Amino acid sequence: SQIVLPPHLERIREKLAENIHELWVMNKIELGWQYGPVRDDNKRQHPCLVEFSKLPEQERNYNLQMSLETLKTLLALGCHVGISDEHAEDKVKKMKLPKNYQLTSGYKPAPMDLSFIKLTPSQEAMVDKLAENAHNVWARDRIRQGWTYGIQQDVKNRRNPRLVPYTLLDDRTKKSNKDSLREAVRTLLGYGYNLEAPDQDHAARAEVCSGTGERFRIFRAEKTYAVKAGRWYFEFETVTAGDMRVGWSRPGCQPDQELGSDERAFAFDGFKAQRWHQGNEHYGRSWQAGDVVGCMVDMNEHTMMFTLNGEILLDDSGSELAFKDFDVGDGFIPVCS
Amino acid sequence: FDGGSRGKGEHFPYEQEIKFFAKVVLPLIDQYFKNHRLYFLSAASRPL
Amino acid sequence: LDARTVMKTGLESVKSALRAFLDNAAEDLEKTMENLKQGQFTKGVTQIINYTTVALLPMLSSLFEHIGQHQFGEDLILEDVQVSCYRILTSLYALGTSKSIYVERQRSALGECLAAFAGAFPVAFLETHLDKHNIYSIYNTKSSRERAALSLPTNVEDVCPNIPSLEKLMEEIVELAESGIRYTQMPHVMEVILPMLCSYMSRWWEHGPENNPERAEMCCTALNSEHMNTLLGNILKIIYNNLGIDEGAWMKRLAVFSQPIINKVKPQLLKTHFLPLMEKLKKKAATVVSEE
Ligand SMILES: Nc1ncnc2c1ncn2[C@@H]1O[C@H](COP(=O)(O)OP(=O)(O)OP(=O)(O)O)[C@@H](O)[C@H]1O
Repeated sequence: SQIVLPPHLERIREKLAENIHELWVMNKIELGWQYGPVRDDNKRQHPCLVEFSKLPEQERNYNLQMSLETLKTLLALGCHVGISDEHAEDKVKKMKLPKNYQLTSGYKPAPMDLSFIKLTPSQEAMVDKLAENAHNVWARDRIRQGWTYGIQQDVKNRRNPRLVPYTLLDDRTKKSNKDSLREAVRTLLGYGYNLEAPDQDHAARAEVCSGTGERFRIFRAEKTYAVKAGRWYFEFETVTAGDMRVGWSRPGCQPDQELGSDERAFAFDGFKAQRWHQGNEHYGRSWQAGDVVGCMVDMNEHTMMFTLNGEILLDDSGSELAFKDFDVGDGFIPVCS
Repeated sequence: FDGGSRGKGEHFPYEQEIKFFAKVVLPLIDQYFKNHRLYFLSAASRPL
Repeated sequence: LDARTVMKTGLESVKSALRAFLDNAAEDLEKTMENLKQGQFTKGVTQIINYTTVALLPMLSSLFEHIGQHQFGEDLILEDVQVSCYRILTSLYALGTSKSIYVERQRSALGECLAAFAGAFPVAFLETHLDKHNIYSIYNTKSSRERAALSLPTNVEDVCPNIPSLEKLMEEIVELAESGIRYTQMPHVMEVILPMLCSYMSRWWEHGPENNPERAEMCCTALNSEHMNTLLGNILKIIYNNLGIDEGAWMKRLAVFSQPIINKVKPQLLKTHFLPLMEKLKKKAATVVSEE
């Protein structure tokens, strides 16, 4: 609502709307619909075959605002507006289609072929968001009509399986409207006004948000199983690769603090390839999905070792000791975050 | 300086200009770029 | 340097300047080699040679090491960049093979710059049998009309006539190994050929079918792990036959350029194959020569 149409986009826009309704009635003829008084699939006929003036003014109106709203979405997504030269637009490219493809309309069905224009990958990336926005517009319109999602379409209860997020939208209708949007934007650029794609933002959302306030869970053995002397081994299997920490913790370890942040835990974060005890250093490499981490503690000389699929993980230097020196204290138990 | 080096007069009007350049501008380039080497190589491949 | 972002987004004068950089470097070492080979008898030429050794060898070596180690540069090297690179390789290799007292001073700088070139250069120039398969090839990209328009030999062999073929290079290095000749007679082989062959095979390991058996005979280049075992074996035999005298840090240079090959070969292949060098370290304990 806040944005307005610049005069250049407007006086190219009336011709854009003409071309769009033309392409609509010709896609209507390759789908094969004919001219008739009433629209019906069995009769395979449709009154909107004639040009916009003879075409029902109601449908002419709807074509026109959906075109203008689409291009306002183009402008509102941050598309770099620009023109190569007005001569390119003044030299509109106007082939003839074959006689069989010719229709009742006196003018030609396809003045311009998609062949000589090669849309930029950034342009298809843009038209992806354009399809997202068009689908969302249709969806809110149906919600305000009163429709709601249902696996089976029912006109009585206003149920539609198509009222789903576009990521889950059906592939058939998805690609149909998607190719319609292909050709719409391709004609927009090829008619003369070469809109430049917006900046391809490489910023990663990082998925910082999580369910509830809890951000990690700490799994540990019972405090009574603490070991104060001897050599011990246990394994950690990483089903999925991500932010996990495995190691040995003292029985006083807090369940709400990260492992290794305090002095009560000795952990290895392979996601960042880091050891964790009162801070983080660089230790070992990263694990992948399915990797198994074996944790060794030698409570005789107070050393700790880690493995990744068998091979010893090593420090920044050549030392294999993750933690050379620590007090026995009250013992250690296996722990993971 | 190439023009004046072919000339007989080897007096350089911009001697302190090039003194500043060579002994300040050049080393700060090296230090800055070795300190932030990763900053340039990072090319939307998400390092750091 | 950041070749990706420069090539996809860059202002045209910067583009032209970055091609002109290595074009000027190319003509620099071309005139340098021409005037030094013409100068069999002894100040402008001396200034050019000094500038060459001081800067051109470090500039090209550092740039090309960066390109090779970061494995990118493919879109950086396009029309006229390839031909600049072929002129540079022809000159540097032809003079690293030719023997002169002037070269014998900075042989090693050449020995490490030529190796960096081999890693950075993206088209298989040792092999021409299946070279047409390689899409990056300026021959395939540039098309017949432009290849006729450009000052191109129109034959891949004619592009680099001085350089030898890879298969005869490794059979001759095997022959030299079994002959056991000293480093003194023909040093050039063991300071340039070995580094370039190891850097070449190291870059094109994954291009070879041994990593991707698919698209068979559509492979750009053909190479095998057994060829690598032969290479490592005859390198060890070179560092074997050549222990008595002459010592040399070129031991350490060839070891560091062969570090990739011995790292990427399997440990089971390391066993029973490289234990000779560990036991020779004891066998040459009385000797002063340094190995590995
Ligand atoms: N309000 C309307 N008045 C007249 N014709 C209409 C109207 N709405 C749609 N049409 C006609 O129907 C065609 C396509 O219908 P539309 O895209 O609105 O269907 P839909 O309800 O979204 O379909 P679906 O069953 O897949 O959910 C239009 O091109 C036009 O010819």
